[PDB]
Amino acid sequence: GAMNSSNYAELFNNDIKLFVDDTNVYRVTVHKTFEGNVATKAINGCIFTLNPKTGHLFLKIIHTSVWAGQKRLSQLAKWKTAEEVSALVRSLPKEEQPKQIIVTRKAMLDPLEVHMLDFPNIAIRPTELRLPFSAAMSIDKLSDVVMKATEPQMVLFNIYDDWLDRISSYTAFSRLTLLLRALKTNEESAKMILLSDPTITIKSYHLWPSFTDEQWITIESQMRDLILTEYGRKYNV
Amino acid sequence: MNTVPFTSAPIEVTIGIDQYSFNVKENQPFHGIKDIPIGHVHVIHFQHADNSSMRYGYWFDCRMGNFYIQYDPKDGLYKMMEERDGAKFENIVHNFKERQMMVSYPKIDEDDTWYNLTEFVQMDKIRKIVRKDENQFSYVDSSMTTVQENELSDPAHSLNYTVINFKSREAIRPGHEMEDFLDKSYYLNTVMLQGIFKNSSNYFGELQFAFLNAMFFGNYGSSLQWHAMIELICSSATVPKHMLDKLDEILYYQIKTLPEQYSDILLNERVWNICLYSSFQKNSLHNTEKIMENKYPELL
Ligand SMILES: CCn1nnnc1NCc1cccs1
Repeated sequence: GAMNSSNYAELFNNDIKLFVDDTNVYRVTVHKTFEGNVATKAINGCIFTLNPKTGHLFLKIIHTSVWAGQKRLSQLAKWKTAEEVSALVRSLPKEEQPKQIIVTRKAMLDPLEVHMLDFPNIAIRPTELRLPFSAAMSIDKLSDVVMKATEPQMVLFNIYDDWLDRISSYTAFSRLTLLLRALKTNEESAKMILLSDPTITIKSYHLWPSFTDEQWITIESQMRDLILTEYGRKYNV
Repeated sequence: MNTVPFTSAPIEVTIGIDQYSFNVKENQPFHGIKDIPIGHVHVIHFQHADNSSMRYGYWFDCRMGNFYIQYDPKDGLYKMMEERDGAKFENIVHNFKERQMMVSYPKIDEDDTWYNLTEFVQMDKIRKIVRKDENQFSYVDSSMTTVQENELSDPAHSLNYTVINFKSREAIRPGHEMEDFLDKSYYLNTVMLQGIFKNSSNYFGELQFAFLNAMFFGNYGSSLQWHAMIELICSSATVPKHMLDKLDEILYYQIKTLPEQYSDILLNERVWNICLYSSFQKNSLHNTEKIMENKYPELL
């Protein structure tokens, strides 16, 4: 059934699973027309498909051309997501295909179930967690590849960099979700924290800075503060 | 006009004949039902006074044989049987009509209700949903499950309705996933109407039979089937104009006939609100929408 606080450790067991987040698939800027009406202009999007155990991120870039001449784009976007996730699963060797796919929004359940009918053994699950994966586009290198795309494109990342050399998947996921929650709550401050110190760099082949274990504890503490703070600044507490 | 005689009525029982019903007291002198209109299927059904558990009954057509009811004290129910000896049955039933031990099927001449509820229902199709080929009549009760229910456990006692499943490969063409899920016309017109049912009359026949088993026996899987068949039409953008017009008549009489106090269990809020207000056919069911709004506005 649904994924929640009670079965959180299942994410890090040895059954292959993927999170699918569709928030950033259909992205628009709203603007005024010459006549004073409102119109949208779409910008490139992405499907965020993540193995929480390994960090492997299948970033399917959604080029604005896929919306050309289509109607009801917010509805189409969920079926396009489901089509692309199904195509990804079919492209993986059998022993790499997930046993479960967890969607971060419940409106993906029927679209993905229908597209995955050929895979009756793959469980499509919702979650009660409020996961911060929409903030993926706050990661500079991910945002950069999406915006620069001139055609549909799949780009592979490890969203944990090399962290699993030193920490467990559970701890890596908790770090990721803390970083993303911070970026979602106050992007400017979160990025200031991550890059305040010029001496700590981002390796060419990484997404996040090369913090030592001690520096990560400091960083993680700072992100928590930001989240509690903003929670005050928002609620006045 | 035909007759279903009773050897006796040994246990107190409410007897239904089509949409009518009457109470027979323990060892009251009851010998049967006369003046049954020819040309329609009928259902004769029972609810024991001591155990309202298990409504049960028999679908039959008097054109297919002479049928009578005898109480079986071992199995504890009123059983339909066919009398092969025509002259004996005629001598037995005349004898009975002379002693006036029969209730008369009480059809008002203005009244087209039963016709309207059974317009497309044919004994031969009933006997394929209810498989018991040694009898010309078909037993149904409250508890029988459908083939689809069993897939999700005794097969010989199942209601073999046509399986409808909106999230199934049968319903969804590869590469038309979104198209076929949001507009079920393919599934309705090609898979079901052209493929399985052959024509709309057979489709409506099963739909009406499912409703009647839901209403008369409280058969839950029949109610599931009725709603699924309605939803499959309402969720199709492309339906023949004659089917929509007939569907509206069919549902109108079903809603008209439903007991007011059973609407809470026999009517699926989601299906009806979707069908009348959200679906492609939201504007094609004027009679049904008007009776539903005036009789069950709460459900909506
Ligand atoms: C009083 C019952 N009776 N009287 N004379 N014969 C019978 N057998 C019962 C029936 C057999 C077929 C229909 S009714």
